[PDB]
Amino acid sequence: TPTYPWRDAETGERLVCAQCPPGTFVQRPCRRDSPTTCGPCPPRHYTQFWNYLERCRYCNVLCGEREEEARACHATHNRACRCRTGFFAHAGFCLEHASCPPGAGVIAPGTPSQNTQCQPCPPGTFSASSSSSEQCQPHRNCTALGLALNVPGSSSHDTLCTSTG
Amino acid sequence: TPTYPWRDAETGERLVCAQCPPGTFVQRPCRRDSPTTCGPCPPRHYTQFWNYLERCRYCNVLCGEREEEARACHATHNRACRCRTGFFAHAGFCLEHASCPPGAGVIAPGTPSQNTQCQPCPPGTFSASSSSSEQCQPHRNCTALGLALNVPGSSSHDTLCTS
Amino acid sequence: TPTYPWRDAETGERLVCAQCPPGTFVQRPCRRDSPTTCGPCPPRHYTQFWNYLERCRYCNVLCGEREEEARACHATHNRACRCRTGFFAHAGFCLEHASCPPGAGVIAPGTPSQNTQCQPCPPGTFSASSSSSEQCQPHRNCTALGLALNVPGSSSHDTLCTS
Amino acid sequence: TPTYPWRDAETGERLVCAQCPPGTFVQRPCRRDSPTTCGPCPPRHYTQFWNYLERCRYCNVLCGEREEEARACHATHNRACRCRTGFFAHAGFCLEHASCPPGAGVIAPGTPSQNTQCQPCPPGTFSASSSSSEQCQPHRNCTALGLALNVPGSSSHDTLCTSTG
Amino acid sequence: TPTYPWRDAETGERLVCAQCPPGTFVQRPCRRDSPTTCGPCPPRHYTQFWNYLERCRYCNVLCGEREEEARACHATHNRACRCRTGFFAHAGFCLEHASCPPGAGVIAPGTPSQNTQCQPCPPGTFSASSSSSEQCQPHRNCTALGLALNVPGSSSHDTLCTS
Amino acid sequence: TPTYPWRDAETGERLVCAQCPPGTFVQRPCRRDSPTTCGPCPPRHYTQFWNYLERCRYCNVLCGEREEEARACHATHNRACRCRTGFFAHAGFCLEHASCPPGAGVIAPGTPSQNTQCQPCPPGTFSASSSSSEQCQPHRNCTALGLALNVPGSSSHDTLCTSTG
Amino acid sequence: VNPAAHLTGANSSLTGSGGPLLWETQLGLAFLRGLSYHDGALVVTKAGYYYIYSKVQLGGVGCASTITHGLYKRTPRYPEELELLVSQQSPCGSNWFDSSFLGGVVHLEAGEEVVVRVLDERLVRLRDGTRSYFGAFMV
Amino acid sequence: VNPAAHLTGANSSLTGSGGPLLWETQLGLAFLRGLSYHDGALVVTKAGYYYIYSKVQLGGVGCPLASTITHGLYKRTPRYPEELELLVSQQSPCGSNWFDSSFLGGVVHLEAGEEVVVRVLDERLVRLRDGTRSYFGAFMV
Amino acid sequence: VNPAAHLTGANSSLTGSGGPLLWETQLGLAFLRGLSYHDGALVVTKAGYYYIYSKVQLGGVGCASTITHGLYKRTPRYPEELELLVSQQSPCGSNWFDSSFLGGVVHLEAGEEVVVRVLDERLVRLRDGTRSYFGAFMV
Amino acid sequence: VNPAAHLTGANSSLTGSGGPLLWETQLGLAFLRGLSYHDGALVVTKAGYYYIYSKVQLGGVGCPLASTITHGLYKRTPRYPEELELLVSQQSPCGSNWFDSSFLGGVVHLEAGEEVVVRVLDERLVRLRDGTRSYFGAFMV
Amino acid sequence: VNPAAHLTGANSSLTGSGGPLLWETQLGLAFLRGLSYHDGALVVTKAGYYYIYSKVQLGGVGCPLASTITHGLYKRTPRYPEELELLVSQQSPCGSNWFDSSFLGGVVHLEAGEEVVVRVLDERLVRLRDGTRSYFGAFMV
Amino acid sequence: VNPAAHLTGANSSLTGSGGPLLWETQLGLAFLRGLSYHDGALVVTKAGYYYIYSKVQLGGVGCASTITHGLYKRTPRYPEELELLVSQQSPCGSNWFDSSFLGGVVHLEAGEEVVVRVLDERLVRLRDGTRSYFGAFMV
Ligand SMILES: *[C@@H]1O[C@H](CO)[C@@H](O[C@@H]2O[C@H](CO)[C@@H](O[C@@H]3O[C@H](CO)[C@@H](O)[C@H](O[C@H]4O[C@H](CO)[C@@H](O)[C@H](O)[C@@H]4O)[C@@H]3O)[C@H](O)[C@H]2NC(C)=O)[C@H](O)[C@H]1NC(C)=O
Ligand SMILES: *[C@@H]1O[C@H](CO)[C@@H](O[C@@H]2O[C@H](CO)[C@@H](O[C@@H]3O[C@H](CO)[C@@H](O)[C@H](O[C@H]4O[C@H](CO)[C@@H](O)[C@H](O)[C@@H]4O)[C@@H]3O)[C@H](O)[C@H]2NC(C)=O)[C@H](O)[C@H]1NC(C)=O
Ligand SMILES: *[C@@H]1O[C@H](CO)[C@@H](O[C@@H]2O[C@H](CO)[C@@H](O)[C@H](O)[C@H]2NC(C)=O)[C@H](O)[C@H]1NC(C)=O
Ligand SMILES: *[C@@H]1O[C@H](CO)[C@@H](O[C@@H]2O[C@H](CO)[C@@H](O)[C@H](O)[C@H]2NC(C)=O)[C@H](O)[C@H]1NC(C)=O
Ligand SMILES: *[C@@H]1O[C@H](CO)[C@@H](O[C@@H]2O[C@H](CO)[C@@H](O)[C@H](O)[C@H]2NC(C)=O)[C@H](O)[C@H]1NC(C)=O
Ligand SMILES: [Mg+2]
Ligand SMILES: [Mg+2]
Ligand SMILES: [Mg+2]
Ligand SMILES: [Mg+2]
Ligand SMILES: [Mg+2]
Ligand SMILES: [Mg+2]
Repeated sequence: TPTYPWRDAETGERLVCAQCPPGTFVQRPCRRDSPTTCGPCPPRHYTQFWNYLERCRYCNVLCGEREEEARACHATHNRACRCRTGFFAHAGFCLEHASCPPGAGVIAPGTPSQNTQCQPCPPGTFSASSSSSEQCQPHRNCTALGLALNVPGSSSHDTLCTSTG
Repeated sequence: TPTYPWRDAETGERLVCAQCPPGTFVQRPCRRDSPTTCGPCPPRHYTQFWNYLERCRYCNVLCGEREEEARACHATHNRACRCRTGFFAHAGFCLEHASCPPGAGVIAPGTPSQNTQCQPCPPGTFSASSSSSEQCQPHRNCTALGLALNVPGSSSHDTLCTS
Repeated sequence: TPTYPWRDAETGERLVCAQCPPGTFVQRPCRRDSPTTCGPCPPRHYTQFWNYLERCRYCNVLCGEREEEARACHATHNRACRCRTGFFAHAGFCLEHASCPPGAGVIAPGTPSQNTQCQPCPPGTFSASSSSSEQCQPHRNCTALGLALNVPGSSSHDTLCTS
Repeated sequence: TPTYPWRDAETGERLVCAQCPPGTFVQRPCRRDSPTTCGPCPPRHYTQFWNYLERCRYCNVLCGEREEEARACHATHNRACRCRTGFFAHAGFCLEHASCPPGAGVIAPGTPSQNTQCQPCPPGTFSASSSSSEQCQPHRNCTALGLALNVPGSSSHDTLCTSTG
Repeated sequence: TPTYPWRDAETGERLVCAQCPPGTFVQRPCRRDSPTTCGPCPPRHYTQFWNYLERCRYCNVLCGEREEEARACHATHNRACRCRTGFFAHAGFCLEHASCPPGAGVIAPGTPSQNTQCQPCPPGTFSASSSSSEQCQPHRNCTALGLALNVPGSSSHDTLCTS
Repeated sequence: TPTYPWRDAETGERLVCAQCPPGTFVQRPCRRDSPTTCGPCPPRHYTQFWNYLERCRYCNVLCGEREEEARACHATHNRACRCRTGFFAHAGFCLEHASCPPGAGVIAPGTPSQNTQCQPCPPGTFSASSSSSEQCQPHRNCTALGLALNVPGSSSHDTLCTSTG
Repeated sequence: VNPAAHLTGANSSLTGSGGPLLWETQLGLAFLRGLSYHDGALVVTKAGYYYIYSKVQLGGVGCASTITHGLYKRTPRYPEELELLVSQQSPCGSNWFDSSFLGGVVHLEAGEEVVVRVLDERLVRLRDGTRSYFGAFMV
Repeated sequence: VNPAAHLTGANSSLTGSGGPLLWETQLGLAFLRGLSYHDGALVVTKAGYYYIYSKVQLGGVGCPLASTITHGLYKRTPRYPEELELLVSQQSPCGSNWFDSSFLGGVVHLEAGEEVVVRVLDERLVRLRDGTRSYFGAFMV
Repeated sequence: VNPAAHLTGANSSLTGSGGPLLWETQLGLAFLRGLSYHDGALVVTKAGYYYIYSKVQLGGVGCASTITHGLYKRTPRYPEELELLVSQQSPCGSNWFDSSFLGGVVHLEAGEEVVVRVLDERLVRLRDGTRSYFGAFMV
Repeated sequence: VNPAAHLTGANSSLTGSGGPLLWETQLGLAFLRGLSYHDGALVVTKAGYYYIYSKVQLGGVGCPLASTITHGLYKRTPRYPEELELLVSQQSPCGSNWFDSSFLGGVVHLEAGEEVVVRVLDERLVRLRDGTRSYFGAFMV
Repeated sequence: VNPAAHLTGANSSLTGSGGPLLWETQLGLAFLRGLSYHDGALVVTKAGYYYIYSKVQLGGVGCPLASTITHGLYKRTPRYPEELELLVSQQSPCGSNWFDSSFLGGVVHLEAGEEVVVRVLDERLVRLRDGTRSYFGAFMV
Repeated sequence: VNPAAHLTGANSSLTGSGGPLLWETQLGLAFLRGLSYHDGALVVTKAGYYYIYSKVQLGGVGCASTITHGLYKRTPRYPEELELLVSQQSPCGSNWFDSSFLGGVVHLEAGEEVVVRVLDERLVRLRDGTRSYFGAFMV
């Protein structure tokens, strides 16, 4: 249990007072016969460590329109923010999740920390839309369907078959 | 087993020949009597799907100095490339993995498709180095060591304690 | 009525034929005996000037999503385009009309050829809004209302008065 | 007529003094028996509203080399600037009026508030010069002139005719 | 005197003809009997090296408004260009020579290949002008004139002295 | 010898004291009967002119990693920096000397004040490398060597001859 | 009679579908001589080596920000397109224009088709059939 | 007691009204000593010369060409129905995403009852984070 | 004998007049085979389909800031030029270079002329007849 | 009486001479209290530590590559025939038309008779508007 | 005696340790009057409100996208094992070679024994020249 | 039988030597019909006028910063290359792509060779034989 020096005001003896734990602060210092009085941190304030503050640190962190509370102001921790759904964090900003264009598909959806991840559509697959969730899907397989090939596909348009063979 | 139309080259009636499977092509089309004859792809060539090509497709893909074969040429597929260790794919280029500067740490390591992801070190933690692997570590806990505080820590420096 | 030179296709002497007027073209050239015969332009085609074309010019101009026909195809002219309401023509593109930010007001509204023009609100005036129409208005006159001044105004906020 | 509170210095009675009108300021406050003495604003100063300043606001506005006085310092109004001829106002600067290149013509000359306005030359018209005043002019009309066409025109060069027909 | 292979145009045995010197070309190839005949380059043409061309190379190089002929067309060389006085060569363009702003002076003047070089005026020196020739001069020495100091100097203003 | 006014502290007479020369400062002012005592500038300080400082100016100039001392701190002059070898001075920075690409050659090597100077290789010469010292060199001359021409040269590759003629 | 063709940008050229571009084949400067057309493809009927070409005019405002413009073959012998000639441009480097031109000789058999694609199609600007086009001739 | 104050960026700082910014006056680092506050204005209670200052942290994604940001300190007096500009910066800092910071300090004479406020046009470019990046203060000299 | 031609950039190529560019027709790489030339225009004398082409080299310093490069037909049957193939580039995005290439097949009759224009002409940089040129051949 | 001053941008501010800027000293917001002024220099009459400050508003159209602007506060003493640099910024703010603002503050010790001036190279990039955007002041601490 | 200090950029300023910057405290323009210093921190010996300030001169060649520079003033107290942010700027000034300058001033209350330090991330972009371009000071108000 | 050829970008195309680019001549879309090849050059064996062409795909990260792409003739009659058709581009104006296309008709004799150069070669990006290529046909 860590300590801070003090002095009885009546006598003058050195004291070794106890510090206050996370979630509290020093409301009254120790005396010869009573220990340090630790107060609970009042709303909107905090202390996250063992400490001897005469007042708690303020929850100073503000969340923008594009952010929500990853953590609330609590007596043991400041508030903290992450980006809302639809957005990710680049360089202190919350940017919109990119869409993958036609010809390319999502390999990882975007998160609060990470942007949409796109590769170009590998052979035999396609994406025809700009989308931030559409993945490269496999071409209509005319031979598996027993049908005749009408127009071959590409990375951005599905293969077309006839309706017979 | 799918099929394609063919005229006999001298008789000229519609025949219905079988296609050739992936890894092969039409060495010789079908006729009156005999089925389609399918040869295998020569080296450096491919057919990924069922087909009636008279010549396999060429494995035309080239990997650059910062790429390696994610798939080799094969009878049934072209070569494909991904970035080497150290680089990631951004706009059809292999860029170097980022370093996270002091005061910020690695949450996700770089990979062939994704850059190193970083963040500010939250309270009670630090990173004192630009690095593409080093993460936000927690401050030395002076109290949990039976020591007094010397100099407080920051997002880029460890808290110090005294004897 | 102007004219053009022509050889007769079998006789080969210089004839001097009449051209065809705007909205028409030469269906059949003149000969020994008969004047030039002029047909009218088919749909989607034009001739704006006097001419001896064997086929009208095609109305080749295309209007984009942010454009409307400032002139339709007609026998005597091509189509032309201008920007739709909301956009103006800058470098062959239709850009959106600007908004004037707070502390500044509209002097000239946007049009198909010109962007919204703005200025700082001069003394004694205000605009509290980003807007592509809202202009610099004068401050509330506390004295001309038999009221005392509460909070003074600025280029972006109206002066306030008390009861 | 708006008012400001005051107090006779001899007696102590509350007074309701008159404010000074645009073009003046309070030189002497009112007293029990005389009204407020309004002074005329001295050169280089002004008051534009009813007021009780002990001194006029200064005409602080400065005009750059590219500007001239839209309004002079006057006792009822600060000085104000607009751009000189040749120039227009974009974003607090005075920029030079653009020229329209060859192939394009002036539809509106530039003003202090507005830049030159150009369209591309419509069919049957032209401009051959970079100019900030030359408009799209109509092509020499060879049929109206009774002359033979020599070389057709374009948006940037005039039609040429021969000298006969 | 080097040589080239030639077939005789009717006999067809390998002959070994002499090339033509710079400033000339092959008016007529060698044969059974006679040496190669070399004509001189017509105007506006050249051959810089020994050759067997049937036509001289054209002096194809053009100098622009900001360039002058560093070498004229000649029988033995093409034209070449350098920048006019006032400009220097940067990326195949002739840019204007720079001015050194106040507080800095010229150490090397501009030339056709090099821009004006500048530097901050060191202590005890000044330049009060933007100029592409004016250099860092030393401050007036008030003491070496039997005068007292009035106002001290700077990198952009001369030191002043009193009577 | 320039002077500064002073006053004897005992009597009160005006004095005309001597200033101190470059490399010194006033340690003691003059008196009626002794001249001004000039002290030598202590390490890391300087005076470059005649002067009456009570202390020398500090050698405040710092040299970056890309710089070395053009001049040392000396009692008569501040320190001064130029760029190290490999680097030149543009706009208060020390930039790396450019290399001339293939097809171009050094006409002047780079200095502390000046960047590498390149022209494009004139006819009959070449450079095949990016280099900050390689100059346009003349093509292998096959006729001077008595050998047959194999492949002609260019501004970026040397002419090749056979090994005979 | 040597096959040749030149198709021009048209009102319906951008379908927004991921498919090839469509073109005008008959009016104005557009024409077909010994080649056919079908839902955006030149269709070959005489086998041979062809110089093929295309130019697209591109434009926009500001900036996935790479544009591919390519010519691609279809054969009914294989269920996927073959890339023939391709460019990547990133010209957004407010307003911007840039043009992309492709030309090259390829061997085509009777029945094979060539088409043009641009990703993202959104960036193609039509004006009048002269800035975006697609053509070929046998050589 | 020499007057001083330092007011910090807060959740309600950006009203969008075209009025001046609001600030925190009591919590964390914010304080008033011999100055008062009202609707974003510091309110002078002791006549004299003050150094006033303000920093605002700006940032965005690209520019809208309206791409000039003004930051300024303005005085209000009850004797004149208009504000007086005191100290003002124009920045066009967006020359993808960007951050810039604008500082203003200077000394002005202020009478009791006069007020000072801080305006940024366009307000939407100010980025609040934690009270340490945008702020407004003064002290008497 | 199949008509063909290639004209090269020349000293006199930029007249500054708003007219077409002029070219060299005889010296160096320039030539005419079954086509004629006249104050900057190729003049056709054998009717047919022609692949026409042009490349201009562009350059400057900094930045009305859009450049058109185009090929245009004249016929004496109509008193205005017809646009055939055109590009807009805005490449000033200190020093800069950019090249514009146009090619396409068009039908030309005996007597019709083709020319090249650039607006603004000021931005064309001549060097040696290899960077700006204009040509055609029948197909 | 604690010395203070605040001098404002004025019509004659930019001499073009290579000398320091000139300022207004009496009108509108400009004032001297226990400091004097002479040819653009503030002139110290009471020895002590001063916080000095200056802001200049810069702007232009494009850059001339000479594209670095220095803004600085410089001291003059009669004991040494050269100026001493005190506080200095370099900005290259032009990275069409642009605006940037440069602020400088700090404490220095000044003797009676010493002077402080403000230099901007290149002077032509300073934009005067109304006395609130470029300025020069000090007060004793 | 009213406390004041002004510390200047020096050869050892950039430690690279992730710690705060170091400064000169005695030579040329640097001084301490009623403040102390220790390992880059100003150390308060007299409780009260201080205006603290810092300028750092930044510059480089291009950006590394890590292209945001933070400059800040941070408080240390012995009662809590973490630093408190006081005043902070973010700049992305590199929008070839560039220079920008960041200034910070404001008033904070400081007790005896508390300390203030200056951090720049990333430190490598700070350009020292002569002690006049990067600096750190304070004085009591 | 009309000479024609189309060579494609290949693995070995950038030698780094200052020499011309090399190409594939046989596999995939590459072919030779009445022309030959030799250490990067098309070699002519039938004299005539040829349309020649090349396209190189360029790319990089940031920025000597001018790129030349050119077609050049060799004849054994003269010990230096002749420039035929050339472009300068400065497209670095982080990632970037740009494509350069050159085409033009030149007269070539039996024995003459054409090659392609790019300075700096480093900036050429190969992908699959469709973005950088070199070809010709007689006209
Ligand atoms: C439509 O459906 C049919 C199914 O009816 C499908 O045919 C299959 O295609 C796949 C892909 O070409 C074939 O898979 C290959 O099989 C051979 C062995 O027979 C393997 O050698 C192949 O190679 C693998 O080898 C590498 C090791 O060096 C591995 O790294 C890599 O994973 C390779 O894939 C491969 O597995 C399969 O044989 C046929 N199936 C049949 C029954 O013929 C066709 O592809 C579908 N078409 C479309 C257009 O989607
Ligand atoms: C040289 O001079 C001759 C005059 O001798 C001139 O001929 C004229 O051209 C104009 C423009 O083509 C013609 O005007 C048209 O007339 C017809 C009716 O005859 C109208 O239908 C036309 O269309 C209008 O209709 C639209 C409604 O849907 C309107 O919105 C729009 O305004 C259209 O213009 C148009 O008015 C005119 O008929 C001829 N005149 C004669 C006498 O033939 C020629 O154009 C001049 N040439 C050059 C090169 O400048
Ligand atoms: C540092 O170490 C001490 C362990 O000795 C931690 O002490 C505990 O902190 C938690 C936090 O909520 C309290 O609930 C407990 O009361 C603490 N200890 C005891 C004895 O009960 C302290 O939290 C640690 N600090 C950290 C992890 O930041
Ligand atoms: C506000 O309203 C009052 C009207 O009651 C205006 O009073 C006049 O102001 C003009 C300005 O030159 C004076 O000449 C007149 O003397 C005023 N009133 C009277 C009673 O004579 C005042 O100007 C208005 N303020 C404005 C328009 O800004
Ligand atoms: C200014 O002029 C005087 C000449 O009257 C110079 O005086 C000499 O300065 C040098 C510098 O090292 C000293 O060693 C000499 O002692 C000086 N003079 C005498 C009388 O001995 C002075 O240096 C000049 N200042 C300059 C060039 O900056
Ligand atoms: Mg997609
Ligand atoms: Mg780190
Ligand atoms: Mg508004
Ligand atoms: Mg014009
Ligand atoms: Mg100078
Ligand atoms: Mg070299």
